[PDB]
Amino acid sequence: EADEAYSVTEQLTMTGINRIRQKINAHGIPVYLCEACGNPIPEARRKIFPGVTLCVECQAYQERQRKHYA
Amino acid sequence: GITKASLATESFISAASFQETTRVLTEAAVAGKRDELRGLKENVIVGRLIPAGTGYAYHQDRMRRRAAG
Amino acid sequence: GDDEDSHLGDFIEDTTLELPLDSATTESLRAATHDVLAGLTAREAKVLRMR
Amino acid sequence: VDALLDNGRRGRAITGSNKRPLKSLADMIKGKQGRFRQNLLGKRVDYSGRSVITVGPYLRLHQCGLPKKMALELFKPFIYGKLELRGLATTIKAAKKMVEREEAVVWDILDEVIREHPVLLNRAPTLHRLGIQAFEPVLIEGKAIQLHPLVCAAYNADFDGDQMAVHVPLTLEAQLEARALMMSTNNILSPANGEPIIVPSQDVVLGLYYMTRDCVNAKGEGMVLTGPKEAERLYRSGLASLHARVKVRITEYEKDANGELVAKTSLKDTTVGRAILWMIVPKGLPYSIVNQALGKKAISKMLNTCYRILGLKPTVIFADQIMYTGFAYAARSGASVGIDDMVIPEKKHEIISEAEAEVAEIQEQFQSGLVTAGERYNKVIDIWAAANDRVSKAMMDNLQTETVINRDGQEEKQVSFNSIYMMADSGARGSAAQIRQLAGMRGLMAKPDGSIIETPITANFREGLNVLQYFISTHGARKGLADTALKTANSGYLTRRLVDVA
Amino acid sequence: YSYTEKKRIRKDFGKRPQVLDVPYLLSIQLDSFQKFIEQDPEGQYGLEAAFRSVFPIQSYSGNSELQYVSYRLGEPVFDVQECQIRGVTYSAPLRVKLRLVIYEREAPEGTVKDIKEQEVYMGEIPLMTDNGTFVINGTERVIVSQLHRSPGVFFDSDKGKTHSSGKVLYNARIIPYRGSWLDFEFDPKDNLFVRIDRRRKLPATIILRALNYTTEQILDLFFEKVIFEIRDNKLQMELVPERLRGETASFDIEANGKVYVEKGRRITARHIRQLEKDDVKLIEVPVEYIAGKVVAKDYIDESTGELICAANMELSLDLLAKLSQSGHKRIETLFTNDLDHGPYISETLRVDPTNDRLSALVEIYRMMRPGEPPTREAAESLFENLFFSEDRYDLSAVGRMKFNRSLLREEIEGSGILSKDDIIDVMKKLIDIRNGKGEVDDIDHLGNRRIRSVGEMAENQFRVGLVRVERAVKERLSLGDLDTLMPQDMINAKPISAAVKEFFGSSQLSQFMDQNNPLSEITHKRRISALGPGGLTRERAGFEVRDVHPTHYGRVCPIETPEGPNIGLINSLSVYAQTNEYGFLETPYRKVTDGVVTDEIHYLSAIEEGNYVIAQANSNLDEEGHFVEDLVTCRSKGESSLFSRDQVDYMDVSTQQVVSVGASLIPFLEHDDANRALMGANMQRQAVPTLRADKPLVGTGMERAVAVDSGVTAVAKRGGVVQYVDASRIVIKVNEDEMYPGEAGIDIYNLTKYTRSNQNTCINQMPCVSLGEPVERGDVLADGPSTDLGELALGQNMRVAFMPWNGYNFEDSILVSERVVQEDRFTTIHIQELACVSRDTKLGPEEITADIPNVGEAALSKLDESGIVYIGAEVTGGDILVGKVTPKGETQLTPEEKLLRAIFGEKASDVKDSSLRVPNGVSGTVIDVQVFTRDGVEKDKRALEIEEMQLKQAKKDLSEELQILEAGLFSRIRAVLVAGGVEAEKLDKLPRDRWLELGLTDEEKQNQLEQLAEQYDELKHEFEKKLEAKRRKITQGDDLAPGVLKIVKVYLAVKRRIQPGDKMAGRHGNKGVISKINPIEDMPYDENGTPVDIVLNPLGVPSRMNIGQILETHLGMAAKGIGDKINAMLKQQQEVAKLREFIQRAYDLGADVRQKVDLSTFSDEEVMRLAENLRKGMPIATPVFDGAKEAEIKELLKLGDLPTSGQIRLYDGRTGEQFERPVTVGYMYMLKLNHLVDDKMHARSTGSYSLVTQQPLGGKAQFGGQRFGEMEVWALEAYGAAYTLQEMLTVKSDDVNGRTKMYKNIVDGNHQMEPGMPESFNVLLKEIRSLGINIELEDE
Ligand SMILES: [Mg+2]
Ligand SMILES: [Zn+2]
Repeated sequence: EADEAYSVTEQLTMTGINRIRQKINAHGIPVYLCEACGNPIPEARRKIFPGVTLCVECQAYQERQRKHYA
Repeated sequence: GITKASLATESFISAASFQETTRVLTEAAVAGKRDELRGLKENVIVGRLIPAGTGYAYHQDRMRRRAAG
Repeated sequence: GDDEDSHLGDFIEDTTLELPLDSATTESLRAATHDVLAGLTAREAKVLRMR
Repeated sequence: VDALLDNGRRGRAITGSNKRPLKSLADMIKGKQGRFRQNLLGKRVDYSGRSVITVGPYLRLHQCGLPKKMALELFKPFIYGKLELRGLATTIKAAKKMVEREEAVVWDILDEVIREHPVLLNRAPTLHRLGIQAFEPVLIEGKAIQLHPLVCAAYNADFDGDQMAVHVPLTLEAQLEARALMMSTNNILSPANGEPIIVPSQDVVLGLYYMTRDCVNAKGEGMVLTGPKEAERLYRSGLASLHARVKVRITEYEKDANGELVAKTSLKDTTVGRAILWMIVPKGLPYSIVNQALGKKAISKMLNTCYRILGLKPTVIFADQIMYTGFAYAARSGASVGIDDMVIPEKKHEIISEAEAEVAEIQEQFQSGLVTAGERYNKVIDIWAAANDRVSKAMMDNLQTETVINRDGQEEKQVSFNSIYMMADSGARGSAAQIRQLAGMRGLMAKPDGSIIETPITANFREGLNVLQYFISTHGARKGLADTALKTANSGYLTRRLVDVA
Repeated sequence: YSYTEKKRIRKDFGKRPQVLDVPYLLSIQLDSFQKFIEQDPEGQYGLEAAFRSVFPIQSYSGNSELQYVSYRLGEPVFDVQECQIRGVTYSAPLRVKLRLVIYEREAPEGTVKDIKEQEVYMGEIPLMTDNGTFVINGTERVIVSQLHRSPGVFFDSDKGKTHSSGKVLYNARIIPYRGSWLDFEFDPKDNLFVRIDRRRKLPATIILRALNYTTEQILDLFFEKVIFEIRDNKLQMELVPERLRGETASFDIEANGKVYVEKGRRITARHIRQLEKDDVKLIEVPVEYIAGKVVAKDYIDESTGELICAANMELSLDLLAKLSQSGHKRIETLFTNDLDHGPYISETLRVDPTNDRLSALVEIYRMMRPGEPPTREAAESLFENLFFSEDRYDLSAVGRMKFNRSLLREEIEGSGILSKDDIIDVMKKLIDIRNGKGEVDDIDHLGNRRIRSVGEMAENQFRVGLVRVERAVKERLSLGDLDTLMPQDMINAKPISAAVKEFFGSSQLSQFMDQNNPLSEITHKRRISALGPGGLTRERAGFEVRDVHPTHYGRVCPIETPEGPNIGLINSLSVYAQTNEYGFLETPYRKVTDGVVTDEIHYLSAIEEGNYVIAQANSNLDEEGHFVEDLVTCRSKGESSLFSRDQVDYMDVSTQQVVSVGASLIPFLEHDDANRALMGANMQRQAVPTLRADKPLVGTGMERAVAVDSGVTAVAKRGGVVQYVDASRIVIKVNEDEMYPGEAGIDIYNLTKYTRSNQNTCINQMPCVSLGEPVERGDVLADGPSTDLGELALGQNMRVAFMPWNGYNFEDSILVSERVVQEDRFTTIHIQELACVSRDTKLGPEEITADIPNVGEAALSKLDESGIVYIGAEVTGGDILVGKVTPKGETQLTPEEKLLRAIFGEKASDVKDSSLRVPNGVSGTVIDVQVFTRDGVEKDKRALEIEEMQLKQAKKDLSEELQILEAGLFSRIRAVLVAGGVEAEKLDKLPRDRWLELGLTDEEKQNQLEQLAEQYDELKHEFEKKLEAKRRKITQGDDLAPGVLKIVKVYLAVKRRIQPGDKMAGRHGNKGVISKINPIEDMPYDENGTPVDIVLNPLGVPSRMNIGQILETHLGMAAKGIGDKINAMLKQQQEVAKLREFIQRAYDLGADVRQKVDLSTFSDEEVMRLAENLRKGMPIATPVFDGAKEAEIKELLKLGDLPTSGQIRLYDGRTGEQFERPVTVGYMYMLKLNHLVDDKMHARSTGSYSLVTQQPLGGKAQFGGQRFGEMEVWALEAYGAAYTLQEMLTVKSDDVNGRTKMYKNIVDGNHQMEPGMPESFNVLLKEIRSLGINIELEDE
């Protein structure tokens, strides 16, 4: 008893973090043209995030838009 | 769905256990409904042998005595 | 208390009932009296059963 | 009339001088839910009782410890009967006075009426049919019920003060029903999944593990013994170590014939511990099954195969021996736990400063607009989330094998014998997951929201936590308790709907 | 260092200095009540406050006014002790001065006469104890402080789940302190609605019409005006250069001889910069833009005088022409923009069924009370009473403050009710948030949760007490004759005293004090609840409010909360927390000015705290008090991060201030998983007080604060020396400095001796000082139960060792050595109260006579001639405590009984046996008997002996006071007579009573002798009256209930040892139920032979991540080590030198701590007494987050000469051989909780049965059998257990006929059942058949 309550918490925490973690993937490699609007992707985003397809401008914008509807 | 499936039961005594009791009896009293027991819930209600397990022997042996001569 | 479906009437005990330990001994008091009156003389039984 | 029949389908006639509305005929049948009388609970019931439960490892699996005081009051009509049957009482009214007087003569009578008379033990939320089980009663001085430890799994009983109820099978039918259907030993397999539910729990498995385990070099190294009988002789007298590599003559059996027992004798390469253990295992099992290390996992598959090969009877008495022995050697082992058992990795502070600089990289990039704001959150959360996997599998490499010890020649390393490891590796309690919060850092926590916080708990339990770290740990902890409090109501409702439809 | 510190000093680890010592822990309860009952010559909350609101009361305009003067509190009818035994409530009579004035008819006002009626009595109001409890019926109760939503206005969401569109919604709520709710809410269509209370939703604009606002003023108020000019022919428009933002051009928009923008180009920053800078006031337009515009005011035709267009009517290209040809130059229109200023209020008007003032006032009246007709006088009055009456509505000051606060006003106080402006301004602000400017509140933030406590809640219950008497007073003042009735005739007592008795008696917030433990009491009085009146409900909210909120830091404990159906719905008050002036929760901090940390402290409410940047508790500052590092971990606006040295505005006071008193009592808390910590401070309060008050070897430092601040201990009023020490009382001869000038004398503390608690535990005080010892003010004078030497000792620590012991600790079960039960040390003393009642039944009166039918002298030995058990008689189960008989005549016995009576000659009595007998299984010593007798029934024999003995004891007690107080007072007279006439030997020869005569030469010493005389004769007379009243109270008729003649209460002292079944646990959430009690022969011992007391399971420690219990065990081990060292040296009698050298080394340890110590203590007489108190072990202190660290523990293990491992080798006491591996041994403070087995254990063969349902029922405490509910039936259904089930709900319970048929069969030795039908179902058939339903049993 009670021990299970702790157990429950750990499983939940792990799952939430994991989803978040995945949303970054891993060893990617590609081009530099933004898929939304073609703006220049700097090699900084290429080397920070392996497989980036959204310019910094679009990597805000969309994030921003989602927030607004919340 | 399980909740909907269970809602339909042959024994009216069983229904007045878990369904809304006022409605069950009213709906059932006008119909002149006859409950033959047969099920588990109702036999527990009326306090006789469960028609399964050890009692299955008895209920089976007695159910056949019915509709007979 | 508790607001629970525990109601006053659910605690009112029955006082007219006869508890088995007494219903037991009464069934057994007849037994003893009966055997005591047969182990007597047949006249003393009819005499005592009558008084 | 309407207020009499079903009050409430009007304006709600109230009772005299009393604000509350008066309960009508319809309100006398209806309830929550339906007829109160058939709803839990459920009707109180004569011949019953309860108290706190305690242990009693000395029990056979088919019995239980029942207080003298309770058994006296419970079987009262039986005692009154057997007392006047054998002639010790003139009449029932005398028998009443005798057991009331607690005359010593009665105790010897009670033991007669108790013998082949099962009682029913039932613990709090009755979830499966194993929630009620029938035991043979053993008289106890004390006011607690003694509950055989292997049944604790089925009841989901721990001993934090839980109480159980007793029920006396009155009628002759109820005794034979309780003996052939509800008896402990008749229900050792879960009806949900054919696997044994009477698996050895925790103390008892940690026992066998330490026993059938080997270290590189200890007393008894390499000698050879006539059979299991003299392997114990070697150990009990302190000549051999429990865990030392040893060839001994063993005789295993295999009923591989047409239902017929074949015997095989061999000089098996084993340890003293595993030798002694074979003395329990019944006939037709192979010596291979006890030749391993025996964790909680391997220990239950053993019980399973015993059932599916020899049958109910041999498995039951076997399962008793497993418990008895595991407890005994667990005590001999002297396993314990002190502060120095929870070994932190030597690299911890390093791993932090590295992933701490990783946030300093992604920070520089955020301020300079290389990466966006929501991006940076999910970036930092990964470089912390990684370091925790590094700290976890660092200590676990250190903790697992780093007992480095030597045999006659140079150096060698093996699975650790550190106390807290043996517990997890065996399966007695705790897992590398929970261990990760004792030695390594304990994760990142998240507030009830779910949005995991961007500065993890960098400290662990062997160290202190500080003000903030504990306060962050709070949220996850409280919602944990809060959740499982409601998760009690939810289980109950699902199973209820299912039996209504079945 | 003090006096009861010099006795025994706890070695304190922990580096951070205490800057503010823990205030009175009962501050909250005592403070609040003191405010309620007190003369306040102004409005601040109190009884004065409540009065001033309702008063003055005036008759129905008859100019007969009753005004309120002032009030007094009579002395308590019984004092604390007195009121408890008898069973009265501890209350004082409330006497309030009232003035009745009458105005002539007809009067320019002024009075014919006014009678100034003295203080009419309106009930007694309960009083709070010295220690923060109430007495309601001789039973101590606590009033739990409550947490509810602050009054004011709060804008909330209801995002997401609403409608499954997302969108979100926004609603405003005006929540006043008293009066109806005012709710404003939107919907998806963006229509504003209002609902009073939780009632029927209604279109929002209706309230404006109720305030006498017509359609024109609603447009004017909530909208701007777009002025349309007809200049020349067809339409110009006033253009605000800003209006066009968030819209696209509607036409060819041109002005100033230049086309700025053509049709179809959205008006942005370019166009608005042009218009504003070029000053475009007027532009020419087409007649079609007003096709959508809404006309503002009313415009009528000047000729025909008819209505052209009503206000809030949309124009059309044809509608303009009708009011253009009539000569109307202006047409005012609405500015409608769905991003900035939305056309919201416009749409609402179109949904309103009303039009004028009385039109709306009706729709409000018909909504509130449907079904009955509206009236002109009714509808107008109703609305004015809702939000505008001083009587039926009030926000209070706090409500007005948060109201003004949330609305960005300046005034912090203003109207107490809502105004036409107030309501409008709120509707205004609500709209702003929907527009995107502004954010919503959350219920959870502790700046929007307010704390009420006893003082306030009683005020409110008194206010309602008057409003139901006010109707009555107004009613009498209508018809009241001239100068005959006076302000007492009208005001009844019961109506006032009932409205207040209602609260303290039964309320979710008035409960039996959780009193098994000084921690239990103190943790209860500091408690919060969001449940009950005016708060949330368990079924309502809703996880957000249960969860721990960031604002809880330092106000509410994060860890101490119940573990049940209301988690987070209770919480416990943090240590240093205090209630804001406005009634919010604030906490202490330290003012960081620039880069220095000051010691001037500030209390910051939840709202105040958010703004500032607060440093952390554990922060290193040195020298002047600069921050050591250039960056320090701090928390500011809801989050926590690293901060610059000089940006921090404040800093945490203590490392402790985040937890509760319960939570702070856990040592090495930092090392304990938060969940288990909760269980720890949850179970700590369940610790039953022990026989011998131990002391925690492993402590935290708080134990002294909890012991003292909880009443259980006896704390010195004034410093001085002890004159007399008795196990009964303690007399303190006061020092001169603290001693008052007159009455002189001594402080005399009468001790509480063995007595029943609320939970049947025993609460007993013992003297902790010896004859003639120096004590200073605020010293510990006597220990309560579970307190030692001034420290809080909820249990007894013992030698504990972690290892499997043959399975006798399988789950969390505990294995205990016999040495513990032999040492009677977890033995626990309980006091039950059993009472006997002589009633009146229809057949006759019950007698308490000792003549009991068919009982032998064996019984009547323990009973006196009167029929009451003697004091002091050790009795067990079955012995009769009070003989009693009830009238039951003519039994009508049967033949065989008759024959039996004739054979053995028993005079079959006409009286039943009803005597009070001892419950089976429980056994103890009688320590007290009370008899309460009806006024006017003759006190029997024993009753008269008692009330005679109470008299002799009371006379001895009072005189003892006078004897000590005289001698104490005469002793001062002797010393002042010596100052200017000292005749040392001459003076004390003559009789001391013959001293008062000696005078003194011209000086104040002549006036000083005069002072002691006054207070002597007052002791002489105050003695007399104190003795007189005492005597009357004993003989006076004890008043009882109807039907009851006299009552005997017997008090038992059962001494329960400890046996398998008892729940025990350490402070770290490690529960366990003692499983077997082992012989000392079988215990694990070490090479020195000393067995170990408890054998715990190592498996319980890793899973439940409570690692502090191990640190406790190790430190405890080292703490006993220092003990074992001193015990040897003290037995060696080494001498002060060798001893003091060793003690000094312990209290430093490594360097950097906060402790400080000797050699100041007087190097002999004082130092030796300490050594003694330490030989049992050296008390150490691990503060909560300032705790000891492994190194300090290992270092203290070195000094104790014990291994650093914390582990040793052990030997099995049975086989004698070694245990492989080292095992940990040490000392862990452990509690025995009061789930003691021989309270839980019940059994029943055949017992009582309920009347209504022939069903096993608890009646004589041979309790009802176990309930066999639905789930237990499915159990039997899953087996084949068909018969086991039938018997379970037939003969074993419900079958009135079957149960006896069975029992008879059982004793005949035939196991069968002849079942038949359960009466439960038999009643259903009749219950159904008594409805119109023919329910039969068919066939055969
Ligand atoms: Mg439990
Ligand atoms: Zn882009």
